[PDB]
Amino acid sequence: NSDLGTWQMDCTHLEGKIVIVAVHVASGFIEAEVIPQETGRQTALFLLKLAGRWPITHLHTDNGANFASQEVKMVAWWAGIEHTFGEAMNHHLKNQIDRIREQANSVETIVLMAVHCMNHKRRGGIGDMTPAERLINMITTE
Amino acid sequence: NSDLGTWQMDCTHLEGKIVIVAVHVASGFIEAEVIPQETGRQTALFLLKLAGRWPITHLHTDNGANFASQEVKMVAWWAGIEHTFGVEAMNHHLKNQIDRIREQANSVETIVLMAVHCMNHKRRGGIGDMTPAERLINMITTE
Amino acid sequence: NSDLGTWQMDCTHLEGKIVIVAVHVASGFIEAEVIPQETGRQTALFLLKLAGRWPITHLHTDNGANFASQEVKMVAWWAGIEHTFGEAMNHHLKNQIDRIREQANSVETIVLMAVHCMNHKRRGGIGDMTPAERLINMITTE
Amino acid sequence: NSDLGTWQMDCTHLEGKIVIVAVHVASGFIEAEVIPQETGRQTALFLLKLAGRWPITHLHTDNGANFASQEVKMVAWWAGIEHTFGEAMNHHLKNQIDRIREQANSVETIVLMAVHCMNHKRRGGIGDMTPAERLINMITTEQEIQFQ
Amino acid sequence: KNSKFKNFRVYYREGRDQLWKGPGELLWKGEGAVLLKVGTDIKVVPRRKAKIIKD
Repeated sequence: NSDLGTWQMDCTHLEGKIVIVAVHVASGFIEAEVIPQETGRQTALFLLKLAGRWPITHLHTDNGANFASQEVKMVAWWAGIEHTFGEAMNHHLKNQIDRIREQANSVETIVLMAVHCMNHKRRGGIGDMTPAERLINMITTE
Repeated sequence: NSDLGTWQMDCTHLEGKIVIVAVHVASGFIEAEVIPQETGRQTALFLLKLAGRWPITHLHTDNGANFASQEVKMVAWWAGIEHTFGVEAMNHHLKNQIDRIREQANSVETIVLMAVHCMNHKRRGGIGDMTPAERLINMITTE
Repeated sequence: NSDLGTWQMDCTHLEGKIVIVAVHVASGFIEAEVIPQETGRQTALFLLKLAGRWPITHLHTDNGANFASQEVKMVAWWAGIEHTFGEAMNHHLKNQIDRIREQANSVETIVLMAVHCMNHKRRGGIGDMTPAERLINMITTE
Repeated sequence: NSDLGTWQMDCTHLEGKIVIVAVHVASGFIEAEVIPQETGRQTALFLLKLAGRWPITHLHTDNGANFASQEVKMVAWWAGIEHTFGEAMNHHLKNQIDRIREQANSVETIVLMAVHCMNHKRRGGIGDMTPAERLINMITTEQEIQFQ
Repeated sequence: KNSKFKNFRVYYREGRDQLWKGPGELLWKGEGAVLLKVGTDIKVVPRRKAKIIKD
């Protein structure tokens, strides 16, 4: 069981381009964008932006330039965000991209639409509330 | 009419770079980043990247990259933004925080981030203990 | 985002009567009255009336006989003010009159009626803060 | 009495002039000026000027042809100040002026000059608020209660 | 927020004289009064005869 602080992320490719995704395990919030290179810099940069916005108190990833990354340590320290060695939500990401593929050209605009949709598409699982409405709630509940 | 979702955008130049800021008016919650060309497509992806997370109702700005930009036109039509009647100093405060903390990290891109964290998650109040990140959720999650 | 005690004194007429005005620059709060004539006395005397209640350190102002009154200077030092970098507010108080413009017969009363309403027109650049509710919060944190 | 919205309007004479006065019962915030005539028009026009800036709600007066006019009726209601008909921080008004009387000629200018000195002069310690600074500490404290 | 401040000092000023009545602890919960704990003794007071201050 997670909590309102724990998050996870990974970087899959998307039609040539590389994409770093990060989802708040507690609800089903997906935050993602595209990064020009799978470096240690770009990863830590996606963390810095994340932490200044949401209440992240426990990150989680696999391993390599994303994980260990001196930048990702120098950034996790600055924001008190820990790390765990080491989810399958990018399979949804892609599944939602083709499903909406013709709306805009670039991948740099497709993955943005995909999230806007996975954050704002209600369902059940004890909740009418959209994936966004869950997070904005867990944050207030606390 | 709105009093929960009107956000305000504008752009600055910092250490010979362009910084885009989006401040939720009735809550002073910041969101800033360094966009390469100060062109209609970067303003659009920003606006969008933003709109797909917080229930942004309305928006406001000057003209040029923000509004003539049909790229923004489409991306504001798609999600449902809007711009009408209503000074921006958040840049001044954002630049300040950066100033005070410029030493911390080399990259301007990385420092506008640090400063954005340091403003949001930093409770100065105004008849309320809470940081703007908490001021936001308070309203945004009030109904 | 301006400074705690930096005011700005306007001077306009309406319906025929002179209306001195004083806007707390950073909270937009306003102060106004229907002074008899544009004499130095009336401006100095009004400037003496802000200082009695609010912290006034600086003062943007027209370079007419506004500051060009021997008397205002005489009062500038007595309290501790200056002169610096100086028509929304007047034109706001003016639009505010035109709407409540029936309640009271006169200007002497309506320009004051107006100011009551303007100090409690809830729109706030951050938080519900009205112009009045704005300076008081400004001052306390001092 | 010390209801945070309570203000009292005494009316006087000084040097042949007429000095209207208003005290914030819970602190010491004196507000005063010279009114060319002792009349409701003036007393309404003053209460209004007072109503338009302080979180006032109770005006305690002492029932005289002045503060019982229709002019002060309209204003009071219009701003929502329930009136209740019936010298200290109005006595030292005449006093503290004498220790100013020379600084400027007119009673007008002199009574205003008086409220300045009067409003910014601290009291003792361990709660060392001047009149003015304390008023804001009292108003703001109400708000600091919040609606959590 | 669940954790109220308590940096408030409230001296219950009634009217029998102008003798400041030792700043009690505020903990009011209502409207027509002012419940205030002094040491251990909790004292509800009619709004009109109370005075709260901060810091």
